Amino acid sequence: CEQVFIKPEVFLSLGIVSLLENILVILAVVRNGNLHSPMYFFLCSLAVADMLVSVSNALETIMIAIVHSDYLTFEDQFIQHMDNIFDSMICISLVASICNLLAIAVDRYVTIFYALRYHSIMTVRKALTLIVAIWVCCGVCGVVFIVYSESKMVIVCLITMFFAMMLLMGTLYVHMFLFARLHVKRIAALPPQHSCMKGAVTITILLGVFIFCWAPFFLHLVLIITCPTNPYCICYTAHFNTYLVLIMCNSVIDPLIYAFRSLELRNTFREI
Amino acid sequence: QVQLQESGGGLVQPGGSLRLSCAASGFTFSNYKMNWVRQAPGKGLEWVSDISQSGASISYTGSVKGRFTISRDNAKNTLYLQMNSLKPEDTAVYYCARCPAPFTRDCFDVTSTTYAYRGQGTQVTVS
Amino acid sequence: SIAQARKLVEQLKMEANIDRIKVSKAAADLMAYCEAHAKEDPLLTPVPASENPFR
Amino acid sequence: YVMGHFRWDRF
Amino acid sequence: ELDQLRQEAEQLKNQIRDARKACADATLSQITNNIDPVGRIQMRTRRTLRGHLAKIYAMHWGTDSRLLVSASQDGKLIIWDSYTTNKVHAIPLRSSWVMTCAYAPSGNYVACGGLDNICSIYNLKTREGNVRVSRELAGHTGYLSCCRFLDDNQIVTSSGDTTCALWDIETGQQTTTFTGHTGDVMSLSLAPDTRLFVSGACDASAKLWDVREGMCRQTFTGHESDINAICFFPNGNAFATGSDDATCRLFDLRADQELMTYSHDNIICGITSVSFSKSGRLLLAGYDDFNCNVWDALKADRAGVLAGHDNRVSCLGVTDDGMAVATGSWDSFLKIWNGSS
Amino acid sequence: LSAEDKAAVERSKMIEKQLQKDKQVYRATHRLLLLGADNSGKSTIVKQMRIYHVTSGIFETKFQVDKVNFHMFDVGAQRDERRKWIQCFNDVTAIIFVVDSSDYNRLQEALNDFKSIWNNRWLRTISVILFLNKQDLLAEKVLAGKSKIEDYFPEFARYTTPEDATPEPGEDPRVTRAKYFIRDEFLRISTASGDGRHYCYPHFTCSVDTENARRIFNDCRDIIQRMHLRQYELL
Ligand SMILES: [Ca+2]
Repeated sequence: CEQVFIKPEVFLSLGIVSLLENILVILAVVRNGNLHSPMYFFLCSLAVADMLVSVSNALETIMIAIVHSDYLTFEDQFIQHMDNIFDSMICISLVASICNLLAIAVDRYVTIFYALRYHSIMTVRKALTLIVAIWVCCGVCGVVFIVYSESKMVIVCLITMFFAMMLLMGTLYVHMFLFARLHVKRIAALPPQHSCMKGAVTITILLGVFIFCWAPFFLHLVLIITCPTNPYCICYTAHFNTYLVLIMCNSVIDPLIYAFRSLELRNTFREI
Repeated sequence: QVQLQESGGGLVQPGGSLRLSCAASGFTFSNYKMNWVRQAPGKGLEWVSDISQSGASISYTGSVKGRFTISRDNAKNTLYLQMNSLKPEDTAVYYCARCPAPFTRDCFDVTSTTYAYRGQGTQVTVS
Repeated sequence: SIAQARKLVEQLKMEANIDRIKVSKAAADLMAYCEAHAKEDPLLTPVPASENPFR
Repeated sequence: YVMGHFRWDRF
Repeated sequence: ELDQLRQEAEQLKNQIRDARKACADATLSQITNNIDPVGRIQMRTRRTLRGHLAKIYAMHWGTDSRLLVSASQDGKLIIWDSYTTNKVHAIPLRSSWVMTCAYAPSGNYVACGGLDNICSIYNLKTREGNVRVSRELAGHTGYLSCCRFLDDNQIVTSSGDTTCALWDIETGQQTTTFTGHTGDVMSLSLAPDTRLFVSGACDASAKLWDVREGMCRQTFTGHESDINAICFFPNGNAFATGSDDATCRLFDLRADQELMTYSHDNIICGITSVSFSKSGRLLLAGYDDFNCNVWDALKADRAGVLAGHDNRVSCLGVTDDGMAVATGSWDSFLKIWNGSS
Repeated sequence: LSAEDKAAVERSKMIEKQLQKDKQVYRATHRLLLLGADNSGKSTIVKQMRIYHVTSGIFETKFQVDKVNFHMFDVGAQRDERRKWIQCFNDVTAIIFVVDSSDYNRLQEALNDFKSIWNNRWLRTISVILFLNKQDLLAEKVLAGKSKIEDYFPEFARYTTPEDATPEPGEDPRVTRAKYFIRDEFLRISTASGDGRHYCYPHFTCSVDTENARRIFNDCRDIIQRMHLRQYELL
């Protein structure tokens, strides 16, 4: 199996589209007074994470173009030190996207299952505290992941983080769906596009986009660490760039199933 | 002024027939919901029947579903209630009432003690 | 009952007595107010942005 | 320096 | 006997109708064709004032056209300085359900009222560290809807008990009671000369009330449903009523007859607040369509739209110098609009 | 930038501090509108619920259940005309509608009032907790054998108890049939027109019952949960 290359046009196009969408989301939140609750601060944070993923990969794509082409032959030393910054940016945005997705999920769970005490335990100050804590921990982890890269435990740390934040998100959303199923059963018992089907579609999308857009990359990392010479793994590792494209397509999809599934932002976007 | 002048009424033997008519003037007749509200002697104001803007929806009460019928035409500003097979309980004053707001399915204060958009009333007596 | 209708008639007979005036000069009192105050109404003719406390 | 998109493509 | 009184009332009604239909030689549409159109009057949100938690139901400017009071269903009056978006006073209330506010011309007093059936008069200029409840006028049977000061010791109120009243503050008692409304009163507007005042109620009816005689003066019909707002023309020679049938109308008090009917086929939602600019040439009206429309009072064309609220527009008021326009809505925002050249 | 502007911004800052400290309390409470009529045990519901608590047009009862605050508003001493002041209650969590089940005369008036509440604009998102008060009176009335309910509602001779009914021990089937017939009269109006934006929760309450606060707690929980589960596109 041979290493797979893909055109830089893919990275550039996805970066532009995703940056457009996420800037649109953040402006749509800022241009509407009724939407300064804790639930939209997390959406803005997720838009920031997605746009950083996109623009970081776009800059590194343009620079791969500038280096592979003979134009402006850079010194060998420059490219390494000036790479580490872009790769740190990608790692920071990568981790922060997962952490913001889990933040949205935990907030929704608290909203449903702690329904009357929600406003007494999720003040806006607490929302911003959690947001800034997420971003600082993501930054420190990103820099210590790139700087200390060839070490073995940096990959294992990422694999554990992602699998934890996959199964936790799954449990939260399945619990919410089962509760909604129970409620719909208790609405059908009244004296006189099924709701179970609607909830199932929503949960399958929210979990399947996450899996089929992030888990290929971390499966790649597991294969890198564990099985580096058996051809049962080399053919999977051959597609690095495709997995990166999956992550950037997730950055495109995310401000479309979380921020545009609300009529408030929908009508704000329609107005603007 | 919202004027609802009523016709019909009088004394009819039990098991009789009548046609109460309420002619309306001073407002757009088509875009309103209307009702009948009767007041028996020694009793409060209660609700008999209801018809909507275009006449598609007709509703009554339990003690009326088999005898009285509600109708309305829009070209002539009139509301009709046809009464038959009456009972001694039917003897009452009758008022044709208009729901307060146009283009709404809401009828608040139709049976109120005091109401601006109500008829003066027609007496229907049954022996 | 009777007293209420009597009061209604007594107040209503006041109403048919007031000295009405024809509209063509009851609508010329207006349309002359505007012609005399159109040069001092900020919203109808906007003020220059210098002497406008709202910027 | 061997350069490429992101990192950890190999080990 | 009672039917005789009914016939007498019918005869007086017919006489009134005929006399009114006599002195109506020209409709205002015909005698305003030569008038040049207003054009298009656009306005922009110069300031937006935030701090209210719930719906805003009332809003009144002051005599200096700088400070304005606003009343919200969270039990709060705020006295904003629209020049700088500051807050000068924030008075909590005893009853969290308030539907009206005022602001005394001297600047020393504000008023509030609501479903508690009490008019609370708050004293502002005291200079010791707090804002005290100067008086609590009580005696109304239904909810208050609008109260407006004549001076520092005389207030007028309109209630849901189908009445209006003139109260003396220091005394505390009602000096006069204005009765004659079949339905509950929604809005009252005091004359520029403080000599009469007009009131419009849920029965499709508005009237003048003579303050110093306690008696009604004229009556006006023409609407199909509740009258929700009322305001005097810059002189006590007209007033505009916006009703719940999605129509505005202009009533004179010399001709004693409708003058214009502002409406559109599209408009189906009702009307909440009306006000006039300081020329009699810009009638501003809020709607339940989450927007406010500008109207001109001599041509019955829109000649202006004013949107920007996420919910029902519940307040409206121009300044005494004509420089601004405040709109309060159910989204808890106070938008101070001004035009531009 | 004088000293006057400094004092003004200090005043604005202190006032905004108070506004935030008050917003915390405001958004942490739930407001409920209590409606009914004279014959309903509404006063008894208010009075017997004054337990563990932390002229006039409005009466306000504040009660705390499991460290959650509830404000309940009873509209006393106002005219019958209600089409104007009810608009003030579009932000409440629920409308507690109390009905005399053991009246058989004014019960159609109660249905018409509830229909007006349900179909009213400005109230198309506010759920109604429906209390069918005075159950012991109904029990004794349809047990003694006078004042047949068939004569006021003719859809009763052809009504069988819904299979999902849960009679209390020591209760006749006829009491159960009437008790659920009235609930069905109300729920038929409930589900006829209103979309999934709000729901009606019925309870067979009694005047002396000592559990109404817990019911309001549970159905307010359900209301918030259903709202938020519809916003998430579940449910
Ligand atoms: Ca790289």
